[PDB]
Amino acid sequence: QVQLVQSGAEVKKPGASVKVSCKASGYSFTGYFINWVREAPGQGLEWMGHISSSYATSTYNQKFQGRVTFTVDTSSSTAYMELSSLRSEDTAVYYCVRSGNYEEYAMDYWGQGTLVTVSSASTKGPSVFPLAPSGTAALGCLVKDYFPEPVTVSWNSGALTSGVHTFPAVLQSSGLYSLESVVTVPSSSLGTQTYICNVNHKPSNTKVDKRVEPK
Amino acid sequence: EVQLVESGGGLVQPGGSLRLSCAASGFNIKDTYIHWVRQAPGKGLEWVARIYPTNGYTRYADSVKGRFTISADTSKNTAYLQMNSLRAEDTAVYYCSRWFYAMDYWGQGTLVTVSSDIQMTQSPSSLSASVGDRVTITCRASQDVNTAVAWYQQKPGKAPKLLIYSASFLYSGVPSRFSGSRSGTDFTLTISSLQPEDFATYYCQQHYTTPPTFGQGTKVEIKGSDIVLTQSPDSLAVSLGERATINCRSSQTLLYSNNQKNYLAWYQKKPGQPPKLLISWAFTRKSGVPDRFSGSGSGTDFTLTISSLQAEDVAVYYCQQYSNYPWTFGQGTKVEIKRTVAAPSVFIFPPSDEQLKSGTASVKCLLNNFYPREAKVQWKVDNALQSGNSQESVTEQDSKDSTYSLSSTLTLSKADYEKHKVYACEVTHQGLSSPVTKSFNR
Repeated sequence: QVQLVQSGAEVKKPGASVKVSCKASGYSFTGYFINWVREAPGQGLEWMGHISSSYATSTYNQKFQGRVTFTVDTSSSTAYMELSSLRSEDTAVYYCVRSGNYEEYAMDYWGQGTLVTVSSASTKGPSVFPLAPSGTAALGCLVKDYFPEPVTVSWNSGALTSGVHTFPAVLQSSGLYSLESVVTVPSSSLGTQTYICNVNHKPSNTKVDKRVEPK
Repeated sequence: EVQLVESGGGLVQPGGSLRLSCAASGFNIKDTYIHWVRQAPGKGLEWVARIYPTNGYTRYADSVKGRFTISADTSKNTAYLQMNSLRAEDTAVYYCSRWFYAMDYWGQGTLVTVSSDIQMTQSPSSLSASVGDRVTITCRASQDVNTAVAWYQQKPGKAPKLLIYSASFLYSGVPSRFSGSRSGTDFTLTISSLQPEDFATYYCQQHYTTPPTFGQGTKVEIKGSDIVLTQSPDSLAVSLGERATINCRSSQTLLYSNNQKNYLAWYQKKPGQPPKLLISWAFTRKSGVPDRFSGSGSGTDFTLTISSLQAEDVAVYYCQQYSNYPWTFGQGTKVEIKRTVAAPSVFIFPPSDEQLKSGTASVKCLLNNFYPREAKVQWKVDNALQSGNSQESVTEQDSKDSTYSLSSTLTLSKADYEKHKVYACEVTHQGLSSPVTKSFNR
C-alpha cells in the first residue's frame, strides 16, 4: 500500500526553525506531488503548498512565502518541510499528503501528522493532584503544568472505562498545559473499590499513579 | 502516439558528470531535430542544444559550449546529453522536445541537480485576471522574425504545451478561445474568455533562426482573493439514522471547461486523525468510504450528504478545491448527533490541600452528561457573581449516549481563596427548569 510516514513531534522556541520529514513508500516517488497541510488550533485545515517530487520545485501558499521551504531527496524517497522564524501561531499538526499529476489530483494518502509546538516553555512532566470524591459520586485527577502535549490518562490500569471523561487540554498563561480526568461511580462503592489514575507523559517520560480517597 | 521520455537525471556533485537520455516513441528521430531545453528553479525555459540524428549535425548554446555534449543513436531511437564539470548554474529540469519549426512534443523532463542572439521581450511578467476575462500577453521580437513565433503554456510540475505556431495557427486540440497574431515584431497571445484551467505561465518563442529564444514568461494568476469556499451550516445536529446535508460554495467555478470535471473534494476530520478523503471530482466516492456518503453539485455549489448519520460520522467536514493555486479549504462544518434534552449532573470540587501546597487554588465545577451544548456556568464567591477568571473545557460528544461533559475552573491565588468562605457554581441549561447551584464552604 501507499504510505507516508512522518517524523516525530517537535518542540521549538519562538524564532527557531523546524524540519519535518515525510518518507514515502509503495509507489513511484517521482510521479506525484507532496503537499503540506496544517491544522492549527481553531484554524481548520490550511494548504501551505506542495512540491513536485520530480522537479523538486514548489508552489507555496503566499501566506507562508519565505518562511516555508520544501525539499525532496529521491534517493531516500523522502520529502521535507522547513519552517523558519517559528511563532506561537505555528503550533499545529503538520501533515504531508500525496497528490497525483496524471489522473487523480485530489490529495489522498495522508501522513500520520507531526505535532510542532512553538513556545518559550521547556519540556516538563505533570504535577498530578487528586480531586477527592464529592447516588452517583464524581471523582477526578488534575494533570497540571506539563509541556508539551500530550498526556494519556487511564483509570485502574485500564480496568475502569465506563463513566470516564478526560477533557481536552487547556493552554495556560504559564504556557504549560493542564487537563482534568473525572469519572462517575456509585457512591456506595467508594469505600470498597480503589481508584488510581495513571498519567503518562511520554515527551518527558514521566509516569505517575495517584489515588483519590475520600476527603 | 508521439512520446518523449527523459531519464538519467540525479544528484551530481560540483564539477561532476552525468548522461541524460531521451527515448522517442511513435516516431523516428531520423525524421526530425531533437532539442534539449532546460528550466532552472524559478526561471524560464532555456534552449541548451539540438541535434539532427540523420547527419549528426549538432548546435549548442554559448552557455553550454564545451561543458555539454549532445549525441544520438538512431538504432535505439534515442537522444543523449552528456554533461561534465557541471556548475551550480546547470541545476535545472531538462526537457527533450522535437520540431514545422514548432516544439510540438515535449518529454515530462528530468531533474539534474548540481549540489555545490535574437531576443524576445515578454510583457507583463505577472498578470491577475478572473474567469471570463479577456487576456492579452505580448512579446516584442528584438528583430525581424517573419512569422516564426510559437506560444506555449506551462503549469507547475508539468512540461510546456504548444498552443500557437507560426504566430497565428492553432495546434491540434487547443480550444477555440486561444489565438495569437503578429504585427511586424509585435506578437500577441489572446484568450477570449479566461477559463479556470487557463491560469498558468505563458512563453513566447521565436523559431525563425537558431538558437530558438524564449520570453521570460508571463504568469497569469487569480485576481483578488484566493478561491474562497464557504460552507453552510457552520454546525449541524441531526438524529441518528437521519440525513445530514452540508453545502459548499466557491467564489469561482471549479469546473474545467476542457474536461467538464469539478476540482472539488470532500474530507472528514476527526480529532487526532489525519484528514480522510471522502469524495473527489465532486461526486466520486473514494474506494472504501462507506456507502452512505455521497457528493453532488457542480460549478460553484456542491453538497456532501450522509444518508443516515452514525455515531462514527461525528467529525468536522471540509470542502477543498484543487482547481487553481493556492489550493484552499472551506472553513469546516461540525456535524453532531441530535438527541433528547439531558439535564447536566452538577458536581463541585474544592482545591485539594495537596494543590493548595502549590500556592494556587483551582475550584472546579463539573457538568456531566448533558445535551445540548449550550450551558452557562457562573461562579459566585460568598454570593458575589464572578467574571474574568474562569476557563471551560468540553469533551467530544460521547459516542454511545451522545452527551457532552464540561469542566469549568475558577482559578485563584491561594491567598484570595483563604479570604472568602463560600464558593458555588450556578449552572443554567435547557434541562434545568431554573438555575441549579452547587456550593461548599471551606
